[PDB]
Amino acid sequence: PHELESQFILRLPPEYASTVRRAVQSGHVNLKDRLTIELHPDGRHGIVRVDRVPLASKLVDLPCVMESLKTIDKKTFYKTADICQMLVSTEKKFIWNHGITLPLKNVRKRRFRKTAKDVEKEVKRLLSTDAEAVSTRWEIIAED
Amino acid sequence: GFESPRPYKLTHQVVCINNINFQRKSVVGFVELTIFPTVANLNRIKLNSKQCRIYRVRINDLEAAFIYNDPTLEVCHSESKQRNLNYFSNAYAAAVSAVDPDAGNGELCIKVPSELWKHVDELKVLKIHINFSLDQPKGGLHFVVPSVEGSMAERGAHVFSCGYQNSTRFWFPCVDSYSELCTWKLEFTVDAAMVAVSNGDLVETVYTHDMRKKTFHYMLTIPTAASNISLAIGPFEILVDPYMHEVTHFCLPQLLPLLKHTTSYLHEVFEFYEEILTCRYPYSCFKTVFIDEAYVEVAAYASMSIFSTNLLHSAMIIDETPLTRRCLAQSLAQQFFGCFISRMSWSDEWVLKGISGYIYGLWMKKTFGVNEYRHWIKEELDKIVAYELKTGGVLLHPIFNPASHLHFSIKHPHTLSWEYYSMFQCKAHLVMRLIENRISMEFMLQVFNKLLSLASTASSQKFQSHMWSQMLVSTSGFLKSISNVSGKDIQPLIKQWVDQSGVVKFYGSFAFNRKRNVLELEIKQDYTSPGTQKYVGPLKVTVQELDGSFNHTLQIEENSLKHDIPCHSKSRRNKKKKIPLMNGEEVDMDLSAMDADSPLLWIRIDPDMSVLRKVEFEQADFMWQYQLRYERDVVAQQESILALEKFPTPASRLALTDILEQEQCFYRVRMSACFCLAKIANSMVSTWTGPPAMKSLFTRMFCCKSCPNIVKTNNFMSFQSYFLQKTMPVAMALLRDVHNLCPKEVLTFILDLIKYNDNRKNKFSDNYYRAEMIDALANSVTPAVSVNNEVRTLDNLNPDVRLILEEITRFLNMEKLLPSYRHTITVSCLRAIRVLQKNGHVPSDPALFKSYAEYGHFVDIRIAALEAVVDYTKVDRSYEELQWLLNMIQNDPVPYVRHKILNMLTKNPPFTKNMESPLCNEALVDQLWKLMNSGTSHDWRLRCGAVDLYFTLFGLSRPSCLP
Amino acid sequence: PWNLSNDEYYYPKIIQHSIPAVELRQPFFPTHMGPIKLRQFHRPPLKKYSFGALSQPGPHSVQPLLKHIKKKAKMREQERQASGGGEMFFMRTPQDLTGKDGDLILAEYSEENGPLMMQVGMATKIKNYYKRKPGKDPGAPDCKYGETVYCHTSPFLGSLHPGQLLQAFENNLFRAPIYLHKMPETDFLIIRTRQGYYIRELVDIFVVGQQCPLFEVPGPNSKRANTHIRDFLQVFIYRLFWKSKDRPRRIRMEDIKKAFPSHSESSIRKRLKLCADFKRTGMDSNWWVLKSDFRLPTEEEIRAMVSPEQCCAYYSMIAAEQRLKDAGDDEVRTAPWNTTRAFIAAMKGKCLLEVTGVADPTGCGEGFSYVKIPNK
Repeated sequence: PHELESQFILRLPPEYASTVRRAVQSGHVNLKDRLTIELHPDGRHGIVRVDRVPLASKLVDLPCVMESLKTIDKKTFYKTADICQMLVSTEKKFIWNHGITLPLKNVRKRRFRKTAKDVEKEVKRLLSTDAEAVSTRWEIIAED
Repeated sequence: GFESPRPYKLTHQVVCINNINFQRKSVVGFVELTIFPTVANLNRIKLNSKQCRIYRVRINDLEAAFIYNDPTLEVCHSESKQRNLNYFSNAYAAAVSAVDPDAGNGELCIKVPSELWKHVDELKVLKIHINFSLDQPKGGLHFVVPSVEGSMAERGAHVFSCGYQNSTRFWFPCVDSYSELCTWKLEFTVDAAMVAVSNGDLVETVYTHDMRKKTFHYMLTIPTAASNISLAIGPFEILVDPYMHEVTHFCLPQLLPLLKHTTSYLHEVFEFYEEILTCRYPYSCFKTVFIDEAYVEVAAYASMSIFSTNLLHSAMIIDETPLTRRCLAQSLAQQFFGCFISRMSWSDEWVLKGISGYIYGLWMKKTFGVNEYRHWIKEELDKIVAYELKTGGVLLHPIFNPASHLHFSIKHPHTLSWEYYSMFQCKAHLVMRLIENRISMEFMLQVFNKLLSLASTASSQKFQSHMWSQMLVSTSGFLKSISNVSGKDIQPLIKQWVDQSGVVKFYGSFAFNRKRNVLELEIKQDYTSPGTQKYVGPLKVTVQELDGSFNHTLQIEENSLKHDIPCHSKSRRNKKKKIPLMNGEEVDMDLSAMDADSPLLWIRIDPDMSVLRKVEFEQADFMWQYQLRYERDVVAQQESILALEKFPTPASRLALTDILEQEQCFYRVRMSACFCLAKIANSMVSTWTGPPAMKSLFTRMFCCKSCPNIVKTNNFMSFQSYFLQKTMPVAMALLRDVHNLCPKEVLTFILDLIKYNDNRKNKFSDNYYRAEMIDALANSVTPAVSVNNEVRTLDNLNPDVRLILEEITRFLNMEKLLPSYRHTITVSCLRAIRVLQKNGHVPSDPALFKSYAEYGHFVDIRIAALEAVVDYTKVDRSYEELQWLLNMIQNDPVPYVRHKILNMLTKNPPFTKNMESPLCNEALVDQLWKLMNSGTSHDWRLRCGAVDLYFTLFGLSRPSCLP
Repeated sequence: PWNLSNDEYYYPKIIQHSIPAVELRQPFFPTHMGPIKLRQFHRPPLKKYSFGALSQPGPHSVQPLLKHIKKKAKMREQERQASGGGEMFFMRTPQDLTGKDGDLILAEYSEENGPLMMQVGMATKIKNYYKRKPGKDPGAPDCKYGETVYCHTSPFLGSLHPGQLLQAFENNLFRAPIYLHKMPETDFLIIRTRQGYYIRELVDIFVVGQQCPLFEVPGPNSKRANTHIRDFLQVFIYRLFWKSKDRPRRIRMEDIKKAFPSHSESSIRKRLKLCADFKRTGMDSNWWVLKSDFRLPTEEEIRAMVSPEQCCAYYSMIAAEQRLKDAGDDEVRTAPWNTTRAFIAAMKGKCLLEVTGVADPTGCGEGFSYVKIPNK
């Protein structure tokens, strides 16, 4: 079978980003030894090791949706993957408010329309507790 | 991948021609080939040669021994008593396959000398120098030598290479296949007052030491086949094209102004074919030669085209400008895709013929409009469905018999019937239009550009065919290039319309369900006829309802019969609103004839002609009248005209009369509505109210306002009312009264059209309009009432026919003093005299037509007179006229006339196989078997015509009228 | 001697997806999306592998892929020059749609949830609309990507200024103005697969403005919606019959029940009723064999049954159904069936749109709102 590839964006500190960029544009396999990525079983924490120097990482959710688009002639572009996550290196904490481009900053707060009436999972847990019970008493309340 | 059937590879060929003697009809020359053996122990080398006397052959300047035998000279033995045609077709196919260069074979077998075997085993070059002589050629080179005295340039004598497909073996020894590409060096030593035109570019022209002859040196660095090499030697008037400067036009002497006017359009054809494809013209020059007594009307070779002079017209000649224009266009299309990109086998010929015909149709679309394109595509499709339902079917891309339903073998081009060859090219370009329908036109032009670009990168290498075979296209390579550019493969469409050899027949009938508001179509196929096949794909249908025009796709599987499609509202009959059409416009329709319960105005099954089909739809007559009036498609207007002949109601007369009065209708629809109105008027006699049909309309459109019976003086500058004016009396003469005689109101009208004709004021000639007037006079002739077989003399002539006979006598005699453009009035008057002889008016005597069928007349007069003699010998069962025609087939100077006599005697045969006739001797069977076997051995087109004539007369089995 | 075809009275006046996309292959076009997969629509989380090299916990080296990129580009140029040098079609396999080769750009979206969005494997074009200056103009400012077209009539809602070039994504789904920005100096692109991590740099990232929809998203329980569900199930059933190796082609029902688990089995048996029959006993037992009189449709007929853009419109409808369902009339107006109907009706000139409203995907004055207002 075929499994859709999973692309994400890696953001590094600027000096380490310059060393990683120089090693990528060089093209040797020396970069392979220099750059490693260890993702912790939390799922939202990691180490990126640049030149064997550990950096602390967080996998965050991006507010917009990006899409990688490949081309052969630079006139027709084929969508290859959807990017929604970034492993910035240096829950509410795992949500990034800004977008990658310069015009998109504070997009989640300002350029996103918010419509409102985790919570569903809590309601399911409450229903399960009511089922495991015997007698349930309920009242919409006031200030108390 | 191309692997040669020959064990050698030919690199270069020198063709030198000396001593072209026009009095003795003789050429001398040599040929030097440069072959590289690909297999060791080559021993014999097999080349192609017909009619050339081979003097000596030297291989690497060592004397070699050759043996010549041609099995196609006498196909079957003289002392075999077989007389069936299947025996001759198998023997003729085996004989042509025994000289085939597409196998390893050939007619001249040269033995390599012994001392060169150590030169041939380790594969090194061999230079074969044959020198030959054509003593008096019966094929290949045609010598047109007129019998005026003077020098050969002063009398207008010329030579040209004639023939079709691989017929270059007829004038020099070669490897006469389309797959043996080599570079060429061509020298011709001609008279000093003559010019030698050939393929390549002329590098120099040196004089001889007496300065009485000069040698033309041509060089061809683009590797072409031997079959694309041509020659035209004559006293030609040279004209350089004032727009494109590598294009030279050659004509016969005294025809330079006609050449200037005729070949003035060709730069636009060049610009079109170089902008739809993106390759420039591949050859370094282009040469158009116009000659007399041509083989075909247009032949295309490498960097050269040979047309007949009968295409040359002046500025004041209309009705000939589009025909000559499209002959030039298809010669240029074959320059691109028959001569530069060549054929890999005899299969994959459909690819080249289809690409040539398809890009020529794109040229016709841009030049003459989309409506003329649709009319042309419909007439080609009707042609092929008529031919395939008549006899078997045309099989593009056979696999090697694959087609055993037809009396010849399709393994070689020189065994095909000529009608099969014509329908082959026709079906190839329609199947290419179908491939454009599946894979869009820009991807199609990208396919063609990819083929041309591979060929032009191949054309500049020097490697001897390591890369020169990229100039040869195949079917698998064409389908692979299509799959490369588009990502879709067309293998179901290729499997249905190429590999399978049949057309489909659709019988449709509808019923409108008022309750559920649906349209229940009923489409059934006739798949048990001999020419037909079963269609299982999708099918487009276009329904015009009151809310507009809607397209539906139907899936027509084998077990399918009823297709329920949904219908829209009828709220444009509640309010008067305009009904929107197939295009963006909308019109006011008179909805009084429509049914109250159904919204649908007309239905068209397969409107875009996306299959090779024949549709028989059963609409109601008001739906055919609405489709004739308000449709924006010319093929639907034509099919509604064709279907209105079965409904002679006065609403259909009003529909056709409104079509005839309507400018901004396509003119070829109105020209059909004339004949449809004539047929309808003949069918509703004893109901017709006023004057005869189209007469008041003719006086309203083309006559004076103050004088109704005097026609206006001729001004032919509109070109659509000219065609309608010259076609309306021809249809008006088919009117008949209750007594089955043409009325004296229409005959008098035609005679007044003839008398009051004044052409001193238009800038165009009158020959076609006057010729159509003679055709209208010939249409009015009804059969005479002979009593007791009374001899037809001058006193007991019809009082109607005496006026007609006086007019055609005046016209023919005035043509003898002031001739027309191509003796169009001679052809029309000979045709009218044959019409008067076919009825009992003029005595049935063929001596006039036998005097017009002599050699010195123009070729149109000759074929009209020979058509009259063929019709006479069919009706009068004349033995001596049939022997006259068969003798004229055997020894006539013009081979086109011989082919045309065999063609006309096949179309209008003197007897068929079912008839008992007095002309069914063993003598006639022996004459026609001798004409198939020997006698026609020099043309490859007379032999297939003789096979067609023997099939038409005696059938596929043993001639019955025999011991 | 001339035209003579009255053409002005009879006739008065493109996107090629990959072969995995036009064949609706199931990684790229899913048959069924659950609720947690509809909430993560076009935002796929980083899944943990169970088997593979990355499934073992620990540090993992990323691998540079610049010999791979230039080797694949040189190989594709050899393929193109061997095929005559014209433009070629390359995306014929799923392995052509990897990010490991070709010139990648990124495309960011301004709206959170657009009305239409491309699936993986689908193609789009970049058109540079350039309105010339009044009278003399130098020529379109040249751009690295896309082809230039001179637009007198603005494609979008506004009109172009004289001398203004605007790039745009153009496909069958939408048309949207894009704006080229340079990438940040810190961000790279990591393509992870089961075997390892791979790194590219990016240099070009477009910002995609508010989409102008060209395809109408159907509503829930619509006739077009149920027709697409039935046709998608039929196409999947035909492609399972084509994949069957048995000489009487035969499939199993619980393959279809694994693909479409929300479907009642009456609907699946309705699709299998014509074109198949159930064998209970003997050979082929508990299989749905193909009927012997039934001609299985060819590949182009199956492609003509369902289009990929219809699948994208259906996915937009069911994702918006989930978001509305989770959030308990203003929100209903912002549903893509309403907004796509409003915009396409405004483009025919049926009605007008209030450009300031609540369907505004920004939530501020920027951006349009596609909800119908009467033209009176």
